[PDB]
Amino acid sequence: AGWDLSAEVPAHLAGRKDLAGNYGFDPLNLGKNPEALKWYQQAELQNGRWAMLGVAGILVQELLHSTGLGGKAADVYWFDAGNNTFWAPKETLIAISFLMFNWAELNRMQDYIKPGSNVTDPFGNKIKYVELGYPGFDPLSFSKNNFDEWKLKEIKNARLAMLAFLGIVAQHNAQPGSPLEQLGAHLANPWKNHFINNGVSPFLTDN
Amino acid sequence: MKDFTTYLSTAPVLTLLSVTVVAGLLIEINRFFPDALIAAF
Amino acid sequence: DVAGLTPCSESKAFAKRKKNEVKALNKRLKNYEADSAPALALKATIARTEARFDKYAKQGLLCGTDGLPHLIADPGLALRYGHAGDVFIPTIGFIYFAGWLGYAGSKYLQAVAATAKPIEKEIIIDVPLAWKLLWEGFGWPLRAFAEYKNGSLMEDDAKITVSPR
Amino acid sequence: ATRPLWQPGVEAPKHLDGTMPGDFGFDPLNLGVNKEALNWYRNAELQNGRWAMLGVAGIVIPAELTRVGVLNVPEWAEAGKVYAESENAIPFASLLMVQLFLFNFVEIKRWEDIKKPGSQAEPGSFLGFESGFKGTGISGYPGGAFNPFGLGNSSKEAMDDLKWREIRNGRLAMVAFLGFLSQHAATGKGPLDNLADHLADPWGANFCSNGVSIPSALG
Amino acid sequence: KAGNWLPGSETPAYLENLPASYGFDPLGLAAEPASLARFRESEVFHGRWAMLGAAGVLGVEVLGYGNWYDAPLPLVQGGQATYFGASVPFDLGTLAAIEFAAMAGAESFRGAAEPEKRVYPGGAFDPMGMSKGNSKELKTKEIKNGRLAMLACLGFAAQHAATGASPLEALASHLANPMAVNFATNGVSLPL
Ligand code: CLA
Ligand SMILES: CC1=C[C@H](O)CC(C)(C)[C@H]1/C=C/C(C)=C/C=C/C(C)=C/C=C/C=C(C)/C=C/C=C(C)/C=C/C1=C(C)C[C@H](O)CC1(C)C
Ligand SMILES: CC(=O)/C=C/C=C(C)/C=C/[C@H]1[C@H](C)CCCC1(C)C
Ligand SMILES: NCC(=O)NCC(=O)O
Repeated sequence: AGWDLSAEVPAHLAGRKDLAGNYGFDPLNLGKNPEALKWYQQAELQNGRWAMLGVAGILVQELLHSTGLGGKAADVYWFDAGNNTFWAPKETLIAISFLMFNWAELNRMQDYIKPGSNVTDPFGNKIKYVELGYPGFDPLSFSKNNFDEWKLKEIKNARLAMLAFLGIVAQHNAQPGSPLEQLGAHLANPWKNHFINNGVSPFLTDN
Repeated sequence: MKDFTTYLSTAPVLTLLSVTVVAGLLIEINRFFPDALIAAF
Repeated sequence: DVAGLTPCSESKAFAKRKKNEVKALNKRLKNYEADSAPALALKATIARTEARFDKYAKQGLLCGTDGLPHLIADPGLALRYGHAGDVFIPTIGFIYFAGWLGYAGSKYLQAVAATAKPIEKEIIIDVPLAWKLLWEGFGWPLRAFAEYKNGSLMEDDAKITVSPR
Repeated sequence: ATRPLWQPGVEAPKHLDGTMPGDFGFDPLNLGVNKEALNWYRNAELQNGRWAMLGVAGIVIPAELTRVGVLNVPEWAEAGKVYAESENAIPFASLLMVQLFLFNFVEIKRWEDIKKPGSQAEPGSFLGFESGFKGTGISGYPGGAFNPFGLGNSSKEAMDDLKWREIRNGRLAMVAFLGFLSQHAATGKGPLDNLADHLADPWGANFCSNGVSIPSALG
Repeated sequence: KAGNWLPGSETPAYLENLPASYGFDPLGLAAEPASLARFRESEVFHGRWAMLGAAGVLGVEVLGYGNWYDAPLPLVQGGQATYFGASVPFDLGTLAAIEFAAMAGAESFRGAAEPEKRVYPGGAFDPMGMSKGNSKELKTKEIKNGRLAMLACLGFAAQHAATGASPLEALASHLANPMAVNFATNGVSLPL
């Protein structure tokens, strides 16, 4: 109902208020099964956080590429980044990333299977734990006042960032250049520069 | 009608009808795929 | 070659037979205007004969001392010589269709036996039931092997009537 | 019982109750009226589905990865000859016999499972490994050493759900493998070749244009 | 226990009092008592054989007598096997014979005993009497060193089957160029 007036919240989203950014949007009822919804909330959090990181990286690095501040490292398009040499080849970088993420993601998965059983490090350090998807990583503790409001901010920006990344890849396949280059291209006219006039999206027009 | 269809289910008529259908089918198969001596697949 | 039989595509007598039969039909042609119904019929016949002789040569059938195709009826001695379409594959095809018809009839008998007037449901067939069982008969290898492994296909001779020795 | 069926309005036969995973009441030929035959068919469907999922994966994933530009492996039909012509290639007969000799052991083990679903767990069978063969009460779902990650090993209805996902994916994979076989027999191109070909001209390039599907004699 | 394999978890109950136990049994292979009672002895024996094997692979190369792979090459090639530099004039058949006779009698004597005597035989196999004096910690020592040696022997075989070099040769090639001479760089292990 919140996501669309005169509609109706799909029951399993109705009384389940302890979810961030709950607006009753579930036209497909993927979250009808409670365990399915418990998994999907974690999937949304992971996708949203990784997409906020990735889209922030895309936008900042391409802004640096356009203006010019980061040197030969950043004077390339984001999708052409594999041509830079770096301190390592591609292969060992990929292998290192496999190892490190195996470690981190298995820590998070073990958190998921039995929430709260994996908080303690081999040195005895013990962190707190609040809610499943929120491990309480608060070095500056922005979590003691209006916590639901902060989770709402996080989730709304995460949804916006996932939308942004889908746009990034769709536009990159549709039109050439960096994302902000395309933003300027749209802002140039704008009544001709829009998704309709690409030859890649309607297809109904000009083959 | 019911009795007419019962008559059409009798052995004398249904047998003759089925033989006619199978004969017609073999005749059609041999008309379109003639002179087939082996099962060439 | 499997037993002194050169492939019909090589045998000279096979091509000679082709030649002679076509020449006979040509002699029959040379009497009608090549646009009349008899002439069209003769031309169609000649085309059919030529197609048959080319088809037989293509499939590599074996011709004997005379120019006539021969068939092989031994699995293994026909499977290692590329002649399984002669008897083995049609064997499978028949056995399948024969079993289909036999199983459909058998199941129809066993279905109308347990009714009020079983002797009536044989001279006045129930066409919907016959057609349903005719459709179910297509899986007859599966169902028949199931009934054999189940023991419900056959009947013990202690229950079948016999003659007084 | 009230579940969706293959044909809405046609009731399910009174032998395909509603307990088996993947049960949509589909059985027009009445092949599974016998209960024992139905168990054997269930087990056969599981085996066909699992082998077809493996095969269709090993067909499309290498094919699509070759298309984009990686691994550049041959197309599935000629992949047998591509290896066969290699230098240090095992002869076909010896290779087939090695494969059949290994599968003899494995498949007779699975068979003795299918009969009495606790057969292979008797002590003294293997060298201490016989415990992993205890089964899970249903043939075709061993568990134990199989299923290392314990997926669905929790809520029962969770295992029932994953069973439906598995069986649906397996049915899709077998249909797709029949498609691959029939497509390569007709059009001597690969699966992705046929896919990218049909999207080019759907009304021109289909199954009524290859000339092998619809008999040329008729037309 | 001392160890949890997965820091948070629930470990198999039957693994508690064993030496060097980390609850590592996600497959339930040793659930019944007999399977575990056999697998303990199998693992200890596997570890001892590994320790000796790794010692040999390191020693045949660190001293300067060649690989652990080329060992059996001088067995054929006409003949002549080298051991420190001696000729040991023994053809292939007599090696198999002598070793079969020795291992048959030895393995048929060590196994025909009781389950504890099959894996931990005091007797003359503890000449310095270290079998007493709290042997649980020493058993943990033996088992963990054996696990390390098993992985070492597995790595020897695999890195030879991948790069074709030698343990010390592979170590040197890695230490010289840690960056482009890894498992990730030879196109065998990591494919993508
Ligand atoms: C579906 C009916 C049916 C079935 C299952 C069988 C089955 C059998 N018959 Mg038999 N038979 C039948 C009808 C049937 N018969 C009829 C109608 C006659 C009268 C002509 C005979 C006369 C007959 C004789 C004399 C012998 C057999 C023998 C045998 C056995 C050897 C197999 C064989 O090749 O037989 C041969 C089959 C025929 C000679 C004729 C078949 C008749 C037609 C083709 C089938 C009828 C189908 C039915 C009309 C359609 C109903 C479909 C339903 C949807 C309504 C076998 C178990 C032989 C035996 O002794 O066993 C070893 C034997 O010698 N049958
Ligand atoms: C249900 C029912 C019941 C009712 O009542 C009646 C009816 C109707 C009859 C029904 C139906 C049926 C059906 C549909 C069936 C189908 C099936 C299939 C398709 C199977 C496959 C199945 C399939 C399968 C297994 C497959 C497998 C595969 C594989 C292994 C593959 C392999 C391979 C590869 C990888 C690659 C390479 O390079 C080659 C090869 C070597 C080739
Ligand atoms: C392959 C072959 O040739 C025979 C090997 C025999 C074995 C392992 C028997 C070993 C023992 C067992 C388990 C009990 C009685 C005697 C042994 C030697 C301890
Ligand atoms: N009764 C002999 C015995 O227990 N053998 C165990 C083994 O195979 O090590």
